[PDB]
Amino acid sequence: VNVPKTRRTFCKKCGKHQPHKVTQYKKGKDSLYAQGKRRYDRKQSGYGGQTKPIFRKKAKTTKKIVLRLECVEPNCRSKRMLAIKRCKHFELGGDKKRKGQVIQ
Amino acid sequence: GVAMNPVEHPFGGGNHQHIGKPSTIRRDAPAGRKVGLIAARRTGRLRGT
Amino acid sequence: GRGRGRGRGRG
Amino acid sequence: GRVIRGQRKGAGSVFRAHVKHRKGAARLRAVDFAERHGYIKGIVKDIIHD
RNA sequence: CGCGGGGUGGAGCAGCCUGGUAGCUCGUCGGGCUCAUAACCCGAAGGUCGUCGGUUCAAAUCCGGCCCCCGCAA
RNA sequence: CACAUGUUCC
RNA sequence: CGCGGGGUGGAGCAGCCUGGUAGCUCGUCGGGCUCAUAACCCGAAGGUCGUCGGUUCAAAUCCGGCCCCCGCAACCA
RNA sequence: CUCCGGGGACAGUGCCAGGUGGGGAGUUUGACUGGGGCGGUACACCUGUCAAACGGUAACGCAGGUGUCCUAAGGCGAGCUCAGGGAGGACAGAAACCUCCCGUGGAGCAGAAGGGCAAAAGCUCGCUUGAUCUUGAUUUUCAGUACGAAUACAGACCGUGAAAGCGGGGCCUCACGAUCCUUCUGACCUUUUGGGUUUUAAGCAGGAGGUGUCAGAAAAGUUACCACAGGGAUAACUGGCUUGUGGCGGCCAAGCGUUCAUAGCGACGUCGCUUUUUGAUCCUUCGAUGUCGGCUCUUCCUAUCAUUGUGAAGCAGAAUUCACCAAGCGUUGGAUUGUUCACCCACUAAUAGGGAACGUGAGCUGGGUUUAGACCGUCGUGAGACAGGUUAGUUUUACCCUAC
RNA sequence: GCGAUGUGAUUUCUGCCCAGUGCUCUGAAUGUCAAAGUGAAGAAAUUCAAUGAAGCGCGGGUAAACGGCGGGAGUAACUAUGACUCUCUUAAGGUAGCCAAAUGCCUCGUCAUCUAAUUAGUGACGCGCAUGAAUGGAUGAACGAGAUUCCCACUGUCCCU
RNA sequence: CGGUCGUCCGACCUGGGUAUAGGGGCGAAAGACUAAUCGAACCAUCUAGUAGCUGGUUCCCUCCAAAGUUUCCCUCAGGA
Ligand SMILES: [Zn+2]
Repeated sequence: VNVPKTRRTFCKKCGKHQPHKVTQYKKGKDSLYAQGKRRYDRKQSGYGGQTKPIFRKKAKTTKKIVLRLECVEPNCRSKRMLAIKRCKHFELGGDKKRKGQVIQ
Repeated sequence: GVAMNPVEHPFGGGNHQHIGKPSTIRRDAPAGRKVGLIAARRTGRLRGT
Repeated sequence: GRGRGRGRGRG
Repeated sequence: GRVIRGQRKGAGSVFRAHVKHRKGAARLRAVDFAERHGYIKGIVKDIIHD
């Protein structure tokens, strides 16, 4: 799908529609000192081999695309997540199409 | 080792008298496996020097 | 395979 | 799971050398003042099969 | 009768999935070189893509029913 | 660096 | 998933670096040479330098975002 | 002043870290299945049918589609009517473009199918992001539990239109995911421990990273050296049902048969029989009914090979066919192959077809299938596999009852 | 000499292939890397950056290492086969030998012999499903309580008891 | 056990002593032998190991009285 880099939508902190800068959400780095990671590392330490299951049966080939909103107001700077139905194609503000021109 | 049984030799077993694996073996191999041509730099009929 | 026959034994 | 023939030769008690009728250890003469500076004369008594 | 696969200048080939331009080896034909053949040089043609239908802006390209051949299922 | 070969009669 | 390094004339690589420079080989065509296919020399065409944004008097070059490829190292929904 | 020499701050040892590591250890090798395996997903959805006019309703039933795609193919507003056909006009023809008429949809709506739609839900423009945030209730599968999808609402902030209104995605029926863990976002929020500050970490709420075996284990094979609990719920054999297949027999008669359809044949259809063939099913048997042949022996059937009694030929004699009664009596010796089957030699009156748990292993044999040892060919990295060949491979018991 | 292998006397040979999986060799030219140590930011935990061995990635050797070693067509003057030629492909496309074999489905392959009659045996033919060279090929004097075919003699195996 | 068989001067047979002990030994190699037990010996213990799988489950009378159907589960001989 194609989505624009700007979108005027509702803001949680402001309480009304304001324009928002639009980009895709990315998974951050896993913290080494998280509670489950510290629990996993202490459990994985010592003998016994792999203690927790490892997922291998990868079935689906797509992801739910998430937009990372951005309040353009200089004093708001509110961020929130927005979900869109799954699609293999994704791009930001590209090739706004016409309606029936001469293609080649 | 081919005529031997597979429990007592790594070359034994099978319906035909064959090795089934490369006879040349590294010398990093452990005991009970380092069997055959140990660390062969050149394995074949020697021609010349 | 269906079998061999029987070398029974003491039992 | 069975221990191969090559591994069984290290424990001995079967594959040890048969040294019952062997005449002894074939060594050279031990070093002393004679070897280091001069020489010593030795006689060949007999020649035997090992 | 079933599944996987191919058919294309005369013999073999590429080019399709990502359609916008059909190329090449041998071969046929004409001329030159030779007294003549061969070899070599110059020039030109030959490809409805197996059939039907749909699609896309257009079908060799994507899809479905059907003919032949290679070996397979029983 | 290639120049292979063209049935018999006088 | 991370690191490293690469995307360039019709094809390949150079130039990137210490920013002003887009060159060479094969290939297309033309001319000269050969008995001629070849060989040899010159000239003409042949690049948004993978894409976008920012920096700079000046980047294909410096940085970030996106696509693809190779190597290695990984893997608790 | 080191016993002599030779090495020497290097071997080597202890502890960590990385590589390698079926040598060794543990474990796994999904489910449905007209046995199992193989092939497929009927394992998660949706459309028409099955489906017997509420609804629901099965099979590895039939025809199909799906794990998407869309910054618009979403939301309003405005303006038009499509497919097709006819008639005309230089290029222009069957169609390139213009004009007129008919045109209930025969077009199109993102797609397979169904429903629905004409001043629109279709085509073209204008503006926008209701594809935004937050409580609840209900429907759909349902246990009336979830997830997903949807339906009416409520509070905001909006878009659009002059406005009534419509919109919180796609005209509807489908396109998706629990716990735990991780990541992001939201707060003048809570704890971080005896108190205070700041990192950090743990909390609340809302999204995402997936389990397709789709209410969600982390998972390769072989055993012919195999083992256990079981299963006739489930296969190989006999017996049962069926006769698709095989074999056998009638009707019609178009014709062959020199002239003649039925002396003898006989196309196209059509009606039947059989369990001496193979298929189909799993009803009986897996706390065992000894799984092929050959030898020997008893009896039975006729769909009659020979012999007997008879009829008809396109039967001069002779010979040979066809038809009826007819199972009384006979149906051989051998080469090859384990063979069933099959072919050949010879004789004969003829050398017909079969059943009795595909008669018959406490009657015989062990040649072959079908253990464990081996050889060869193909396949597999491998252990090993082969309705692929070759070789050697323990055939137990009556003295019980019945029958003779 | 010891240890680990493969084949299996004598004679005659031991064809080609390192593309794959193994084995082995070179390397600061280095693409990667853990611990430890070094430097920097931070109040510190912590984070970042360079360095960082072996092993791979790269480049050679090895098949008496595991193993493997093609297909589609036309072509001499009767026709056929067809030396020969064209062409696609891989690392090589099976060379010397051998064969219906313990290896061949078709198959009880075809020919000759053995028989009155042979799916048996022997000798040849090779388009060989799927033969083939130390995963050894061919050969086979002597020998084998190894597996088959035929002949003389011999006999109750049998006629037929 | 009988007849018939292979070998019988050397890789021959055999007594006693001794050494190798179980995931071990040993094997001219058959998954063979290891005290009638070998594809992992025997004894004791964990152990009364587990079994969705077979078998069995003990006196009388009276009253009431079924289901093999929905959904889910690596669920199909079983459970909720
Ligand atoms: Zn805001």
